Amino acid sequence: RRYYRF
Repeated sequence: RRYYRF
């Protein structure tokens, strides 16, 4: 989402 791969 708003991090790593999300």
